[PDB]
Amino acid sequence: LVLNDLLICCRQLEHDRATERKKEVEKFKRLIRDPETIKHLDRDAVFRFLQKYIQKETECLRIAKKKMQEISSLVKYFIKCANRRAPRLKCQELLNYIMDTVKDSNILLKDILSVRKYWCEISQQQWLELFSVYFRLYLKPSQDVHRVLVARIIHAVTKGCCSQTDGLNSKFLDFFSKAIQCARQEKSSSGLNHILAALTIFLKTLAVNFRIRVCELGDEILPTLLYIWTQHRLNDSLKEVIIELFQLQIYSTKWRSILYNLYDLLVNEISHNIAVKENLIELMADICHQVFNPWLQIATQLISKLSPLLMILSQLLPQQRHGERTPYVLRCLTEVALCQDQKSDLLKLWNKIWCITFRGISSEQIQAENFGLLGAIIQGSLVEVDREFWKLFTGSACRPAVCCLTLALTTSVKMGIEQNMCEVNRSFSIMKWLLFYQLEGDLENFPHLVLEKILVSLTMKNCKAAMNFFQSVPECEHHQKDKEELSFSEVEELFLQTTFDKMDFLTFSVHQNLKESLDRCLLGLSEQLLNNYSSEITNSETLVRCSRLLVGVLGCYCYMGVIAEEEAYKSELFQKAKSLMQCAGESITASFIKKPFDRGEVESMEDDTNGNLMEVEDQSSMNLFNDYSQSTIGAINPLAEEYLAADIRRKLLMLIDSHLHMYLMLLKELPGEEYPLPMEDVLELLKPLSNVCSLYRRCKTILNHVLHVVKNLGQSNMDSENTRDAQGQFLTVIGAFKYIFSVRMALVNCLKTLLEADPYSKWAILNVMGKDFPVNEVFTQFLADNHHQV
Repeated sequence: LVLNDLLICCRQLEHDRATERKKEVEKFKRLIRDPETIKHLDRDAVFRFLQKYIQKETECLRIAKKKMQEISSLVKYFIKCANRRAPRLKCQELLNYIMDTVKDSNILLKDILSVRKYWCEISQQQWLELFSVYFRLYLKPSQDVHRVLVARIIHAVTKGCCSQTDGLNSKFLDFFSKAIQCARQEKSSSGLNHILAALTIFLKTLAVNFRIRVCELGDEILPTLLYIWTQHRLNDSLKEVIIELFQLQIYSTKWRSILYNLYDLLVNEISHNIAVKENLIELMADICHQVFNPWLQIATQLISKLSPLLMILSQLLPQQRHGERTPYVLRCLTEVALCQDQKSDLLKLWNKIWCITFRGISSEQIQAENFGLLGAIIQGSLVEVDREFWKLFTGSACRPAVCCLTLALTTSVKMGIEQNMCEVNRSFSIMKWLLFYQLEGDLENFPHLVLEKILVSLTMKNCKAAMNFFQSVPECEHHQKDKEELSFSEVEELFLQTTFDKMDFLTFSVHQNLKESLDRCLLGLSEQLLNNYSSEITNSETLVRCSRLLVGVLGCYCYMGVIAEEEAYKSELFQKAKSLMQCAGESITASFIKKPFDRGEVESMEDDTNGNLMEVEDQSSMNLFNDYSQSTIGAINPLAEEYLAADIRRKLLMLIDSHLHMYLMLLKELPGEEYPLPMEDVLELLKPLSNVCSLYRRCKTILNHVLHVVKNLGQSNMDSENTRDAQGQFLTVIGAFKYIFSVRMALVNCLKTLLEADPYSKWAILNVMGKDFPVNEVFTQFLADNHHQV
């Protein structure tokens, strides 16, 4: 029984250090079926599970003592231990894997499973986390394992994943990485750890980060052979240095302009054609990181010279157009020169927009270029791109009227539907394009239309010229495809509600206007059973159809609240059960870092299906929004994840978005799951998402508050281990009322404490709330709080 493995444990006793060469497999023989090794080692046979590993670690001591294959059996049997591993099997997976660490310098038998098995501890702890430093020091040294070299990130992930762990500026790794900054192996993976490096400015000086940018580029920027790990610092440089230099601008340059020159050099390191035209944004950013922390002429040459500079440079047009805006007129020449001159058409989009976007940039010549040279495009006035982008890119500069015809020619999103709003931006209240719009109604559906039927009334001036016409045309479009299969299924036709909310509300829209929209309601009732009954593949056309369902009341405005009113309230319960059927039915439906994250993602990585049911969960959240037609039928459904898991934890997550007494049960439902979360992952973020719904929920609430008071211990009784979501709690401490007791209607000293220790002073935020509408003693307390602040 339990001693059934004791023979394999005797075979493990005969798998012991010298005799492992024989009975390790014999120990593994009953461990092949894993009686009391995986399975009943869940019990005291965990010792045998430990023996399946620890004694397996003890197996290779004199077996592998030359006999590297005997340690491969240890590599195999400990794997086999963790392969079987119905029991915990983390015990030697800590120590022996720690005994397998950079301290074991590569026998490669230990290193394989070290980064391989990390995931749950890479999820849990690195704890130690300084071996990766030595391992990065070893990765800097002759021992190179990329997974291990990237493990310094995964250990930093293990340092970040369940455990949040940091410190020494990761210098033990950073110096190890500074040892890798010049020459080392497994570099890009060793540079995969640069995230922990990238984090270092935090709780620290980004000014210390600001000037430190100069360091590795000599063997990195100059010795450019590996670009893979290098870009990591570039943004940190761009940010913790160059945005810290943009903050120094707010407040290296030396570490900068030289590297910026080294980048201005690397600007040339970009070959161009369009294939070499890609990443110049980073340069365009670096340009925005050089200009605005006035070089435009070199680019005014570099974009005047032509893919090799220009596919780099004409694709970088946002550089000063975005990182700055309304810039100097030195390109008002390029506003001609390049207007003569792909990336240019991109720049043409980028600049013509930037031209519309520039306000205060000095010329009428750029404006003449805008008038003429864009007018030349406004003359050319045909592209899939420019006529979509670059034309509207200057199309917004106006809102030209030569398009009063092109308005009628706008029948057949970005090219088709985009300027219609800009046209609706050309008119507050020719005029016959309603048919062209009805022809657009025979054309577009397109996906762009979310505001369009709302925007329809903008130029309509409530004229009602097409009022039945394009509307029946939509009813005819509702006929245009009339089947169970209907494309642009009425979410795309739901603009009827919008135009109704436009016509009836923004100029009724729900119940009265439903007459035509009934076909749309039907066209929205069309595919409803098709997948839900099918429970078949490719049901996310409905998930795709949840986007007009993702167009809600959104509060209210002229059609804005009215649109879903004109739609969702207009048609609500009919497919609800069909979706509820789809709901409860589909209710069923660097690397060690990643699985650790996937372990942190255990809900997040869990269900890749029921996306439509997730969209139904969205639609249920939209049904939760519909609460603003059997709502409680949704609330009925809500027990589904509450019944549970992982995919259900994936599902139950949506609840954080989605009675308070009932919520108290959901709060209860969560609380079990809350505990079921070892919860050293960040889902307390999702908890804040719930906290809003909890607030939205927040008698039974007292219990729910008591239920909430549970989490009020959660890292507060931890009083540690998080330093992450605590804000949302103090945020959630707005208006509220051990770790759940003193803070109740107080939260303060914790927050006060939280201020200093955060990302340092990350917690400063909430103080508004304390004052938010404070009282005299509260002011006194807030004043008194300044002591805790002090």
